[PDB]
Amino acid sequence: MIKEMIEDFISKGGLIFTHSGRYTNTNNSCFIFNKNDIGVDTKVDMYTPKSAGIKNEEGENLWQVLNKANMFYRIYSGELGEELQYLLKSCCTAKEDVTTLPQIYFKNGEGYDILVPIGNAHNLISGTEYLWEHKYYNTFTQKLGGSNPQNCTHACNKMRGGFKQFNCTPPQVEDNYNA
Amino acid sequence: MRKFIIVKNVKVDGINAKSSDITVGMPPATTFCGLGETMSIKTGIVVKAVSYGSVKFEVRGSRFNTSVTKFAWQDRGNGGKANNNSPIQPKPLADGVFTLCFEVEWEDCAEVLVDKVTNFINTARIAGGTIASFNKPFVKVAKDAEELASVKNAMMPCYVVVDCGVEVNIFEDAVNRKLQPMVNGYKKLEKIVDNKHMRDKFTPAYLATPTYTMIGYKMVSNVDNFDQALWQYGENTKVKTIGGIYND
Amino acid sequence: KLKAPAVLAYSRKINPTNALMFAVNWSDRDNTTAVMVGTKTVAGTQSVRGNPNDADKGNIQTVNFANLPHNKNTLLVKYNVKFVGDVFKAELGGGEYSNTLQTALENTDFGTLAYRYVYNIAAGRTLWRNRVGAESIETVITVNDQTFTFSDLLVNEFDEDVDVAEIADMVAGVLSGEGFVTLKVEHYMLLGEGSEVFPSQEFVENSKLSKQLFDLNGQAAMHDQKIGNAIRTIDTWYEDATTPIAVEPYGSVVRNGVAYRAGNKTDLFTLMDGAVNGKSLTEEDQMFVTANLIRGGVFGG
Amino acid sequence: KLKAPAVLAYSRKINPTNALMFAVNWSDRDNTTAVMVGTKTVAGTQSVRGNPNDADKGNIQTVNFANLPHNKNTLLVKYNVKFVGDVFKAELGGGEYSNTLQTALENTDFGTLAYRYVYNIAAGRTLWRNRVGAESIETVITVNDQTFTFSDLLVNEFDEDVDVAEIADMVAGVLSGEGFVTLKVEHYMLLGEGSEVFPSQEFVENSKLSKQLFDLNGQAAMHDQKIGNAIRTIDTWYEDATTPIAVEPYGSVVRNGVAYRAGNKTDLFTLMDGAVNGKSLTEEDQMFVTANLIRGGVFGG
Repeated sequence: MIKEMIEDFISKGGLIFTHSGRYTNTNNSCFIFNKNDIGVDTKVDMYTPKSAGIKNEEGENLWQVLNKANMFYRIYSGELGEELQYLLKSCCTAKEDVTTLPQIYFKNGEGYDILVPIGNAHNLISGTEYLWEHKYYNTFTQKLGGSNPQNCTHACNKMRGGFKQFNCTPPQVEDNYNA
Repeated sequence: MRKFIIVKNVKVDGINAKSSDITVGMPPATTFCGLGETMSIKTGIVVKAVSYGSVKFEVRGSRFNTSVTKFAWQDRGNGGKANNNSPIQPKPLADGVFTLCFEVEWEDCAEVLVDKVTNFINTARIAGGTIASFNKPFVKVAKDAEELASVKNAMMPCYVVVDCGVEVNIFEDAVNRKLQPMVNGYKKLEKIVDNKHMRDKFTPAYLATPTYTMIGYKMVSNVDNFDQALWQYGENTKVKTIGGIYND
Repeated sequence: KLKAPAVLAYSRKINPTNALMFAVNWSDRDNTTAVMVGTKTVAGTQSVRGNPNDADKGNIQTVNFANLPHNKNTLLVKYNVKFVGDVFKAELGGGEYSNTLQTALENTDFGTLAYRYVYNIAAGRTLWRNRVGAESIETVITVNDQTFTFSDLLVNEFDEDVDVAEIADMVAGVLSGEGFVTLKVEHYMLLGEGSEVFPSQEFVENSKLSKQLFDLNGQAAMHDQKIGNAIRTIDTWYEDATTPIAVEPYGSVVRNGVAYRAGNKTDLFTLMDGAVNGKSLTEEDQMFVTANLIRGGVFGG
Repeated sequence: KLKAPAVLAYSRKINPTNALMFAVNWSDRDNTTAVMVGTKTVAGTQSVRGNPNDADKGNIQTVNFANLPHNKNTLLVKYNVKFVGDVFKAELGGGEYSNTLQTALENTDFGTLAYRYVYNIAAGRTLWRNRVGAESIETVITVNDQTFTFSDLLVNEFDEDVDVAEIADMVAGVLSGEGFVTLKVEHYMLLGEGSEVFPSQEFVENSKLSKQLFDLNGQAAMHDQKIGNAIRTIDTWYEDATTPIAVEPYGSVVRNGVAYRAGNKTDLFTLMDGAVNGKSLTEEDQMFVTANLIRGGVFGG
């Protein structure tokens, strides 16, 4: 109903994050939480060791709980109490590490700036969900992990549809003609 | 505007197509900006306008799951397991033939600049690529805006990249108008406190994320006015066009 | 104190290009043609160990092939390679640690490295399965507007050669701090008439085909990585196991699944720390530790 | 205990070219013309087993045909064969299993295998069912600038001949450790004026055509493994069934659905295990094993 998932997530080593470099290198363990991304229609991601989770005896899945009625936001308003929000947020501790990340130098008027580009999971989720309903077979696909990909994320495990990559190939100039 | 140097049919090999975690294909213009500022700091000339074109571009592989490179053991954590099936780390590559057209102002000579720019190009990289063969760069002269069309009659044929604008947000607009995204710049989010493993101990460390803009690949003759294809550095680490919104 | 850096990088000193493949006649070398790829079908049984029961089933498959035309007898493999200097200049990480290795190095003989690299290029080790069955293999190399014609053979029984010494000395001088030198490799071979040709493969998620060939606008070509691996096989610096292997830290090739240079006191990072803390070592190992440094890459962890 | 390695790959030794088909007369064999492919349509009833009900419809298809012109009455099938020696070394892996297997081997006779191979080449068995309804055939084979002409009968039931003896001796000599030898063949055929031919067929996905044909730039031809399967059909070395079959582990022919050399005490793998650690083999099995080694493949895993 309300608690059991919450205490199951807390007792086991669960963590919430939105930007991570694991899609580039699996060896990194840097996780940070950003303030700006809180919103009604922003997507998040979670990690637990062994990627076990729990299974309902009646039969339930992780995806459905996020988008049914938004119960945790419905309690966020303060109808039932304010204690549980702090209870949940207290487990979100961020770690910093830059090893095995690219460095890019960028020019800003007079001077330099060093940057480390990172990806967003919400972009992937939105793109896949919006393209999966229009029957647009104009993308590549790729699976992470490799030999043992089920221990990395549930994305390779459960939804076999595949990720969507934009085809940025421009047309070529046909030779032996004016154009 | 006084002097333009043009290099055509530049063969680049083994381009790293994984620009980001979601964008694979044409490299972003931020690498062009970085190479331009590197040329500015190395040669010593301030450059304002940047132009480039696409001639050939082939991605290694097929319609999906293009190419995978076998990576071997290069870390000091091996010795027992380092005898079979090194980790995979999927990263596709590509091949291409491009061209460049740059503006330069210099009045001490006319050919020493060609010498040094050729020397620098001979020892450069293109998004992980490698220059294979290139034509001899040639020089063009321009004076002001009305005669600018002359240059479009000087270096045909190629494609051009033009801005068209976005309405509210691109999540559905990109599919609706069936154009291609591209990373116009980076937006800073927080500051990296640690200064241990950086390549420098004085440059400030910031964390940023890409921002997406709309560009389109068309014919030069189909472009009514050329100023839509100029790139100028803007406020908040952005790049803008001189002509603004496209209109008929 | 003197903690080993977990981040260090070095530039790719040797840059090979995409090898391109052509069909040309032995005596009509003015006119050449490209080799296409095409696609065909095969139908063979299953030869799987320990499966007597499944020997009565067929199997239809589709693969790409490549070979000389009906009337041609010469294979032409041509490409360009570039050697650059700037050694011992870190490109990502390290400002006061590379010099500490430099004051130990510069006692090695770069001439030997250049001799071995040019010998590998000239002999033809860059072509793996193309040399099986060819009676005549020769090359012509044009560098700095001067040309040399090599008919080198006998990759075994290494002997000193004085005809190739000049280019080896030139490039060796180039490595110890200079600009760039470009070499054009134009291997000619006379494998036969209509015989098969072996261009580089690439693997894809299970698709309509089962053996895809590398194509560059309707023409077979070889990957850069394989040529680069051909360039850097000089490692003859252990007491046995002739027919040397490629050079890399923890040097062991997975292709045949051998494990050489294991944790038996012969590695890369195990050396300099014991050299600075204690006495120096033989001249053999400076050779190896600079060889794998010349190849670019990121080292650390 | 000497377990078989994880990977043991052998490269093939008999490489045939990709055959080609032309049309000539019986006296002007100097000039040749090609054989095109084209296309056409067919229509007919649906006659299958135990289906009287669906015999009311007429199915129309489009097929691909091939036949001689109306002014030629001779078929010219030409290709080349290459025998490459240096047997008994695995291409992938193998330092102790392969070496011990070799030391056990090279006690058999290469002359018998070479003789049977050259007889299969000369008898015309490499020419598949175009030979039905043939008046008279001849084979012209050229080696070392020496030509030999055959009008040989008895495709099966290997007899004794002197014309193939020296070629068999040469092949046996080059097969017991040597370089390579090349043969060029010019099979001539007298089907008749306007008769049809039979090149290979493709199995493609659901396209417009219903029976495709193999072609090189629009020219009927045969794959270079049907010829390979025709060359190495010498396996006369089991309990019965003269008119032998090819050489492969778990000796099988899919067109009949019967798999000889099953788990009945005779097999490549069991005999190899006996040879590598145990007693010796008989005359038949040793040469069967080395003949199977002549063909490439993968073993172990």
